[PDB]
Amino acid sequence: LKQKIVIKVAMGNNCRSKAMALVASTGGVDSVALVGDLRDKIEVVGYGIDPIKLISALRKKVGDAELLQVEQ
Amino acid sequence: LKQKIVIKVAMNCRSKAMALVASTGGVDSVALVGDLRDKIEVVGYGIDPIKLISALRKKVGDAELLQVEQAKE
Amino acid sequence: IDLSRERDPNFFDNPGIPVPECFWFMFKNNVRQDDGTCYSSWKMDMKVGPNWVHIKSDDNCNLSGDFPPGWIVLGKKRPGF
Repeated sequence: LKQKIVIKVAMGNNCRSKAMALVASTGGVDSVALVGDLRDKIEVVGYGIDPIKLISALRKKVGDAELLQVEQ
Repeated sequence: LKQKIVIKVAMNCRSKAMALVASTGGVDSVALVGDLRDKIEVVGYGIDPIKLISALRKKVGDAELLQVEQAKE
Repeated sequence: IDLSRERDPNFFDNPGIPVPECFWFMFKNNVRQDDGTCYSSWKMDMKVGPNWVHIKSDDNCNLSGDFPPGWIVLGKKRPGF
């Protein structure tokens, strides 16, 4: 049931604020954390998160977004 | 340079509160913590806890600072 | 109060900063109010009932603070720390 998802997003000013708000407010999300030296990957932990819709939203609203990891 | 802040928030209000805290300049992470998911733990740089509490009360509802701790790096 | 006998605090370790070594447990009249994590050999500010209390940690996660009447915050090391 418990999921860890890592997405690389293209983030240009207030892009972190905008991407973090979107992921943070996605259904099933418990935690969001910027990782990597450039803080350009988002680690998402929760239950029942739909990774396909998360990637759609991020691509529509923020920029290029690649699924790097899905773990359960 | 980093600090950890824990906030009790009466809290979809969880999604609203998380979106507000996560949007703050200098945020590294935000997490719903506690068994009731009734607390937000924020880590980052140049986060003013007073300003964050004011934003939460005006947007989401009752909110109280619980813990403020510098990162031991 | 036996801390060896308390459910583990629900936690999230930010991946960008070191992992805090201690669990802490806050009680009003021996009744658990709140819990979380903190660093060893370090310091934090905590809202303890009506008052902000400066709490100091030693290397063993023992917590000293001037707690208001009826309140205490007690620390211990997390598994394998």
